[PDB]
Amino acid sequence: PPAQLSVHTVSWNSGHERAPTNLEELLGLNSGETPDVIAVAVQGFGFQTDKPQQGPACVKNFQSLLTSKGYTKLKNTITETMGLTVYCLEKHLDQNTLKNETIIVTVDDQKKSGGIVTSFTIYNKRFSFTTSRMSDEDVTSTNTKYAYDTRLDYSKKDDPSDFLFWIGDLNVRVETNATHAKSLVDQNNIDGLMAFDQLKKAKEQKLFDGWTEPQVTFKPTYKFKPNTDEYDLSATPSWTDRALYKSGTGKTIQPLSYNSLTNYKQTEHRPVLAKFRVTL
Ligand code: HEM
Repeated sequence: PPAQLSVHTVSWNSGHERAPTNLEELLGLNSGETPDVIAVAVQGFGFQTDKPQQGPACVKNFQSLLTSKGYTKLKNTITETMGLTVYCLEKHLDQNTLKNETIIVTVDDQKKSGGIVTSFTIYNKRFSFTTSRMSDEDVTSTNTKYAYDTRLDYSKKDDPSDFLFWIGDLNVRVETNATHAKSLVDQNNIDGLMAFDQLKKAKEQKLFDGWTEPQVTFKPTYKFKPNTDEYDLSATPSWTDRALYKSGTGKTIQPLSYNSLTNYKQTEHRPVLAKFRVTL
């Protein structure tokens, strides 16, 4: 059983947009890396019903690229507003010990907000992947708009997972006006603008407790005029898709990279790719 493993995560608030064509870039495979685990999270509208009938393409295209690479799909879970998919190199799996499990948490009577958690064990180490979705107007267990619920947090289990990732649009925004935010973006003062981001506020309120975000060096990933690099300044530019990590058991999780994928411009938000190396 190996000393270390690699994990790629991508999330995208993709809205009504269909999965793209070039998936290699999306999953961070385009420079020949072969991560041990890949998780893909989306937030948007109408995945479950699938009225555009786009389900069949995703499967076809994702399964085509990933199977030839040695990946097994551990689980795809979709709701009306969220999607989470977890892949693992076939070579790591032992059916007797994997304990592959997913819960869905739902906070409203329309089941539009909440989250999804997918967990599995390899080499007697337990991974958990969460995505979540909250609306600004929602009444909530935290009485905030942030997409946290303690049920989705497997570091607050009696037996906390070894490696935990939370990916998606956490409904955390930049709390200042658009003029000032756009000035900071133009100056490339990413840390200056992050000073106004709400993740720290969420944490002062004991949400995402002990969860770390890798250092952010990219400009806000929202809100863009589609197919441009131009901010739509009807909203204050913000970091919407995020990746957070923790360990419940003192295991080292080292971010290698954390980047928006500005090549994917087809919508208002840009997908975010994180790569980690975890020590078992
Ligand atoms: C960038 C946007 C999207 C991404 C990245 C994405 C990603 C994924 C992934 C990774 C899977 C699992 C593929 C596999 O089987 O290995 C999946 C499945 C699926 N997607 Fe999406 N998706 C997107 C948009 C949508 C949209 C707009 C819809 C329709 C409302 C949709 C409907 C579905 C359905 C129905 C499945 C599962 C179908 C089945 O299991 O038979 N997706 N998607």
